[PDB]
Amino acid sequence: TDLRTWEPEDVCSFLENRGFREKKVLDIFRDNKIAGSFLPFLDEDRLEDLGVSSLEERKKMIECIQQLSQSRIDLMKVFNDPIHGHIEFHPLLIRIIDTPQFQRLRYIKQLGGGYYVFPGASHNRFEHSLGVGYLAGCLVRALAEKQPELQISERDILCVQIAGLCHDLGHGPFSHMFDGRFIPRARPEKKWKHEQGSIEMFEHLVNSNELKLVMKNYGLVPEEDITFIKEQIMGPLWPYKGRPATKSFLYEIVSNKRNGIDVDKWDYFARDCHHLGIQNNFDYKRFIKFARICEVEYKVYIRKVKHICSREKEVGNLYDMFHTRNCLHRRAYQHKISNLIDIMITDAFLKADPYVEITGTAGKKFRISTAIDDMEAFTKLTDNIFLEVLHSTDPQLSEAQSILRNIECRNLYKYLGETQPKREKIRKEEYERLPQEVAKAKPVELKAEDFIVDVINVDRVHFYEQLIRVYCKKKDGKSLDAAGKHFVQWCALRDFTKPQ
Ligand SMILES: Nc1nc2c(ncn2[C@H]2C[C@H](O)[C@@H](COP(=O)(O)OP(=O)(O)OP(=O)(O)O)O2)c(=O)[nH]1
Ligand SMILES: [Mg+2]
Repeated sequence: TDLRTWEPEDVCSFLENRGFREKKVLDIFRDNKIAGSFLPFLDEDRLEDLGVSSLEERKKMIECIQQLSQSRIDLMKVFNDPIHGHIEFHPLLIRIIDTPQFQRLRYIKQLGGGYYVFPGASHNRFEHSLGVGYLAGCLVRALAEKQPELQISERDILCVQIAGLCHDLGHGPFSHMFDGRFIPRARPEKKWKHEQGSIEMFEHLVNSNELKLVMKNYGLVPEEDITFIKEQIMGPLWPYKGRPATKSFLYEIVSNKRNGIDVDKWDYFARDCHHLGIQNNFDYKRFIKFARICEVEYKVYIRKVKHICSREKEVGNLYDMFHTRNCLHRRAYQHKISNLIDIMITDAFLKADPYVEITGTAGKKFRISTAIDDMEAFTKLTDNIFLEVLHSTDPQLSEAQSILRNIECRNLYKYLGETQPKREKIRKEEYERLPQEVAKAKPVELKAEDFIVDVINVDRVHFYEQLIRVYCKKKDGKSLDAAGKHFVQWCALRDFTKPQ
């Protein structure tokens, strides 16, 4: 048979009939519910920690496990990715992957409104998350072997991979629109980051599916390692609790907001380049091979830390990466129409928010805007909500539908143009005023609602602006002229660049 089929007692019988007949050791296996599937992932040290103090018995135990048909490599699962080719995942990762909480990422478009501008961009967070997991695994492995002095363990590697998988667990419908346009607009009081949702949903994931025990049986320590995983996704003497300062570099792998060089970016750069039809000058495989940990000292008392570093002559590689970063940002991410569509979807959601019910834990009803407060509600919240509204028979959503029908018939707000501030910038508070200002600025009645102003912010490593787009909702010719010249005058008044 397979070990996969084996209950814990089956493993106990196997162990007995293979010579280990001492009830204490069998009790170990019954107690931790070590079903067969775990066996090929057991260590001498794991057997030590579980509590067999027979320095030779552990060896013979593992020998028995080695003799078996099915090995470690025989219980990996191989995904076929067009970005990364084939991809092996350790079974725990699969257990995490195969949950409602995670599978939900199949139904959230990576580029959100993007798909409605770039028909190639049909890809969702699911496959990108897989990719990030895999890449995380690659870099941590490479550093582990090249420098075994680092004491990087299997455990660490799995935690890094899991952090990888789950960095985007907490995105809402249409990805960045939800956490960047809708929630801030619907819950201005609340500060919310998709990462917050990510760690909350991971906590939910492991608990709804009782993977806490499973993690233990694969050699993780849930209490420590879950905090490690969470910390990697979220962020912050030594602030982190998940790992000692001696293992600091691990935190630079999955999310590195400092210098913007991490495996999340690598995957979605490559992937988005793949689907948009853009050629990506950056070979990450070259990066990982020439990646080494080495110590850095900055004097503030001098501080000494272990950062991830790359050979100095692989600086051209980074020039290639940052071009691609800019290339994507310029052409695709801050695309004037994509963002228009995100704005319209948000606008619809806002008008649908009051009436759409989404049940969470104990069946408490939540609104689209508040589902983020209950993971068991948020688990149900996906892009599909777009179509649910659009197709609803509830007549309270007529307002919301009509906006979505306009998206369908390509009847979008008309784009008056872009502008730049010559100096200074616009206070995050000052935003709500802007549609008023444009409306009120005279060169026809034009309400402040008839305008949207879209403010956009354009935005180290170690070796060994503001854009304003104005859209007008009213789509008739005369109002369009009036609005255009309103915008021009508003630009002139604030001493802004001559519109596009
Ligand atoms: N488990 C899983 N596999 C997926 C998913 N998406 C694509 N795949 C691919 C990867 C697998 O290599 C392929 C087959 O996996 P399955 O567990 O469904 O069946 P398989 O034929 O590998 O039998 P096995 O479980 O290895 O005995 O499906 C997913 O969300 N979950
Ligand atoms: Mg990502």
